[PDB]
Amino acid sequence: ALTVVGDWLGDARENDVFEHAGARDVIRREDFAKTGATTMREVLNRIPGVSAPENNGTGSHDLAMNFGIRGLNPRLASRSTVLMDGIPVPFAPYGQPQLSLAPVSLGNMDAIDVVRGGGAVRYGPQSVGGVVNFVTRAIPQDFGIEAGVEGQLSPTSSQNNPKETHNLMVGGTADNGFGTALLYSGTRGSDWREHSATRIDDLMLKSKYAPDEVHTFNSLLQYYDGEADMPGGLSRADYDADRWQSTRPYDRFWGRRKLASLGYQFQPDSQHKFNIQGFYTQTLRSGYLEQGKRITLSPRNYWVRGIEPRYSQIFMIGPSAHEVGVGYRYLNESTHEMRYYTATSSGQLPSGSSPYDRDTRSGTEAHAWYLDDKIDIGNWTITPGMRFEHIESYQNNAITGTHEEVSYNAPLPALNVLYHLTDSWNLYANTEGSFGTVQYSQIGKAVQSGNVEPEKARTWELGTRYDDGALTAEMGLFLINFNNQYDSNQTNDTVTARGKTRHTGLETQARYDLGTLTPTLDNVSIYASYAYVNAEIREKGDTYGNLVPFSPKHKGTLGVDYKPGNWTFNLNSDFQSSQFADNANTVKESADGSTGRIPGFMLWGARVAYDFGPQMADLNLAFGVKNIFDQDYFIRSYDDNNKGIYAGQPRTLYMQGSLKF
Repeated sequence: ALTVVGDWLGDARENDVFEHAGARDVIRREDFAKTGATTMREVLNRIPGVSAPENNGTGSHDLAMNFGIRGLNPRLASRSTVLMDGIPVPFAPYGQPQLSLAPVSLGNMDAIDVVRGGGAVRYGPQSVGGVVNFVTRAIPQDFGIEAGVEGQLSPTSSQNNPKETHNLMVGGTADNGFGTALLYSGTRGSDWREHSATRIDDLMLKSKYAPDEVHTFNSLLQYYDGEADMPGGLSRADYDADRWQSTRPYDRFWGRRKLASLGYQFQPDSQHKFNIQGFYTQTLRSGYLEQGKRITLSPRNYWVRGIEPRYSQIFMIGPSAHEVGVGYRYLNESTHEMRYYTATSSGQLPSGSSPYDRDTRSGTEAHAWYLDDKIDIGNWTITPGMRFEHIESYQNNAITGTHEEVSYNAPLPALNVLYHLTDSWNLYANTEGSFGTVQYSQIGKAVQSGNVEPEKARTWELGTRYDDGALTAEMGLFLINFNNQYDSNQTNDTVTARGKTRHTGLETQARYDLGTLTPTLDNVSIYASYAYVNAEIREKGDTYGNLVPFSPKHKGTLGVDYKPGNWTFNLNSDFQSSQFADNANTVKESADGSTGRIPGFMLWGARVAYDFGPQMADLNLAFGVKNIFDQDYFIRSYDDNNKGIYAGQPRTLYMQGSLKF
């Protein structure tokens, strides 16, 4: 019959994932709770090839997001394209993609779509680490209400405040076709570290209007507001004395985000689909930070506006089917950063009336177009594609009086192939171009060195996906060569130095219904995920041949789910090998705990849950434990002011409860 797929990202349709010509994994809301995940990182870590470290460094709190794909720097998740319903998550997607503030909450999501490969044509910038899309909860067809909550506590920690997460969903669609849903997610509390008190409020208003089967309008309004004290790292001496404490009393973070998104879809028939999405985000992220003999306050304001028209249509050319997709996005961002200060020796935090030694304004105007053709011929599905981006960014320093500008392009050609061995078995291969922008913080270096070219990456993937129903499995290999990185891999960064890293490995995961063997194991499912990742520094210099910091060569999960009747029993293990903290790959630990080998570890967790049924409105209850054996482990922050050792999550107890009307 030929139906146009169009947006394969969207709400992560099971079919689009299975047919995805490249590494892609989706964890749906239904599976979030099995490990007591309440944050993005916890679900993200369950995906092979993804590393989302515990809070640390500048992102030493829950409002930030830390994750790296395939050994890419996880600090503030700046190496992947982060989106929510296809909308840019960063307050400065291009100029400063560091998610010191990440206005997204797991509670408002129906799924987390991690597209490690095959997404560099339609999504960007910072596409080297693929695309990570947070799919928000779908609007119910007929009015329904859903509420859930999870509380956590680390008994062995000195930190007695629990961490509490709340989510509320109220929605439904009317006969006239107007649908709407209020999505609320909230976090209150502290984790296992002292000085981690957190408040997050994520309110979204989602609307859909389908007055017929051709016109469809959708809107997303969001108000995200949060604040959090930042634990920071400890020196080895302080860590040995008490690993829960914080020696960074002034470090605090807060930010808010206002988001308005408006979309329209025109689909006259099943062969043509037009979509136009518009959005505007206002962001304020500020924080107190102890820096040497001074305490600083860094208010940073961002404004982002974008409009993205897209069009898709399927047709035939001989025996092969062709689905052409074209898109364009105009994105504009404006920023204002200031740093107020006071002497740490003084007895006060900086304020708007304190002196300031930084007053800069930055902005970017980015134009991006993409074209791809999905060709179905026989058991094949070949999709060549190209993305091109023209970016203009500037940074005006009101104190030095300087104005810096950079203008550059990013041509990203791609090719992905899918082969259907059987109705339940696919093979894929692909290669694509991805890039990293010249960040505002790097413009000074960029213009001074005399080179303004973007950070370029070329990726290669080979894989397979299987699903006979009782068994789903996948395995893929990947190769990434990331060059011209403004952040060098040398111990001493110079204006001319440029980072270069190679990322190779294998990613695999499987799930098997042990029941399809012996009824003795009915409702028993076993699963595992594993990724071998070799991220190496290929930048000529003092660190050539060293391993990229914060990249475990081995990382994965294994678990078993047992669901007899209305019960659910989950057992899971998380493991990863050692990692380095600095480009020098210093084995010996520094006294300040900021550098030195970081041990690998294997954690175990379990959970018991019960679903009560239709009457007292699908009440679901669960109790679980993270890090059952209280395996001690830690991570380090190397370069930030609150660098040092960060105790890993100790044994943690949690409870979950949800209601559906």
